[PDB]
Amino acid sequence: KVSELYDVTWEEMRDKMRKWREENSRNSEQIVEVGEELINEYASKLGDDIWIIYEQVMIAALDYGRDDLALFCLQELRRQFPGSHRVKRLTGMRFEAMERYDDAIQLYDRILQEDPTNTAARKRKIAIRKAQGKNVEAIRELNEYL
Amino acid sequence: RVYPSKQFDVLKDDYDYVLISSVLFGLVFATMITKRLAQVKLLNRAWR
Amino acid sequence: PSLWKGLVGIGLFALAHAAFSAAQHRSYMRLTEKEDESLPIDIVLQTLLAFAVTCYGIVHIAGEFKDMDATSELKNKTFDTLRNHPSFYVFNHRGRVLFRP
Amino acid sequence: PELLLDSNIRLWVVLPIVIITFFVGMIRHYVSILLQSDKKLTQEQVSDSQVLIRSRVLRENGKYIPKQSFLTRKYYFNNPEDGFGNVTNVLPMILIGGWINMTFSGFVTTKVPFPLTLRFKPMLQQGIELLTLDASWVSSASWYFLNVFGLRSIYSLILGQDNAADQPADTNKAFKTEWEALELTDHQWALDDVEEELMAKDLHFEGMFKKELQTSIF
Amino acid sequence: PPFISEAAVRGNAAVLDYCRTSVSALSGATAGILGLTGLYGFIFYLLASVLLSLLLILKAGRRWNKYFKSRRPLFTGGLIGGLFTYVLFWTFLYGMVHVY
Repeated sequence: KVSELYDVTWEEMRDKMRKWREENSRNSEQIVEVGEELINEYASKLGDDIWIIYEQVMIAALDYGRDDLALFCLQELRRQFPGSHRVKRLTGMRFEAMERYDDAIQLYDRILQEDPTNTAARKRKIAIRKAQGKNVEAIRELNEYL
Repeated sequence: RVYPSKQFDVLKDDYDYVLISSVLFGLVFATMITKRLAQVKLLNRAWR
Repeated sequence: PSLWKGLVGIGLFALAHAAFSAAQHRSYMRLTEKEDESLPIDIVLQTLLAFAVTCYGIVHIAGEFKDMDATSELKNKTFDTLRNHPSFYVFNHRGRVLFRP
Repeated sequence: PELLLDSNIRLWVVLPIVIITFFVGMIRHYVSILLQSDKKLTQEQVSDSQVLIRSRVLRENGKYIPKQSFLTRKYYFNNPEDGFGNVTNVLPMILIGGWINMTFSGFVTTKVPFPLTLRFKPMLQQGIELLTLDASWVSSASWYFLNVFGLRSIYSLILGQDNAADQPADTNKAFKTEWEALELTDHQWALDDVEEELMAKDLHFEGMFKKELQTSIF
Repeated sequence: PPFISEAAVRGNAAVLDYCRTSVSALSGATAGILGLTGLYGFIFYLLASVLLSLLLILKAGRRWNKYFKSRRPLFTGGLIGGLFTYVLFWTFLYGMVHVY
């Protein structure tokens, strides 16, 4: 996008991505457009700022129906951080984005078994319940979590 | 010549420059290594 | 912009040069054993000017103030970005169908 | 002045003390960060803490909701609920002071530019053995301690926040304390006369239609 | 203001502390360089402090009530540690220059 309908430095792109991160904007197309270029052409420039961008771009690409970039980002994140719990959550989200709910449920149950005081797994299970139209079960589980 | 008060005015003739340089370099190296280790630990703790 | 860094660097360099000049003058004077205590005026002017310039430059880079009113940054916030919950995202909609079904 | 000093002592005894103390402080800060702590809490502890915070927030800000809801929440919380590491921080300072006293003491270091009394002399001249020397002249150990004490602000400035320097109990007790504190609070609505305050003056529609509507990103 | 945000006031306090510490250190350095000694030099310190406050006004400008409740912290804020740093740098540079 640099010298392509716009004239901005990599710092400007980083600041725009950070601002889009602070307020929960869900414009997936623009986020993907900026993020793929930032990952490709300026990977070495960002010392330690690329992991949060990886996560954001993976989520946006999953929202945009483009799974190759999501798989690439997930592979990079898994290689960098072995055995982390956020990467497992991202893998579960990728699984459930392809209508494979049993694997995501077992993954989240494994996460909860490893760490009982985790919050994101319960929220993702509630999201899985909501995705199938089961409103009453989702409301009950959210009430229990609250 | 005599010094009644152990010559408090002139630096001693047995000063070890090499030890001073070595300890300074070691302090700098330890500072750098500890900074790197602390930064990596914070980054790894942030990402669980 | 970035000119204040250059200004403060120039001020620090000038102060260091004045310090070296004063030290050299004192060392020379102690040789001749003159008890007149002659401090050149140009050195005083240079060091005072450098100190003033450096302080003025460094007062402009400490940052910027922010309003203490809690309801000041929400004047532009809208409900479009307030209803988005990243923890409860679901990817079952028509966005997948529209882009490469 | 009174004494004539060798420039070599200035070049080789003054600066190393400052460099050593500066980098020792930095190393102490980084090491303290490296092994600060590792704490784990069970679910009941965090749940009870969140409940206590919620009760405190209710007590503090119940004046922004209708009184019926406030008293409905106050009927709750009363019947059902409330009633049912350093060794490296300090020891290296003394160790480094002793090592510096061992390997550096024995000569005049510098002089303060303001007159002092005889009370200052026993503190600033630990190493020298003179008798009638003025109290302005300092030894090496006193200079080291002065340099150590005069760097807190520099550490706070050049480094994040403040470091690199020296300076519930029972759930039932907290439940009872909050129960007793909440019992004497009464609702005082803050929206009784909001309309009259609004009607006093026209709305502030100034400085809202400046600039231009955004077209795209950047 | 009925509602106050702690982050803004803490940031303003941090900025003020940064300015005070840096100006105190620089004033001590230049006082040491000038060779001033005794209570006379102390006067210079006070003068320097005043200068700092004046610049802060130009940084605050008008509508200062948004940032601070009163100018008293802006004027008499942090005159303890700054003095210690001032005297330390004064002694250091005076020993470095006029002695030897």
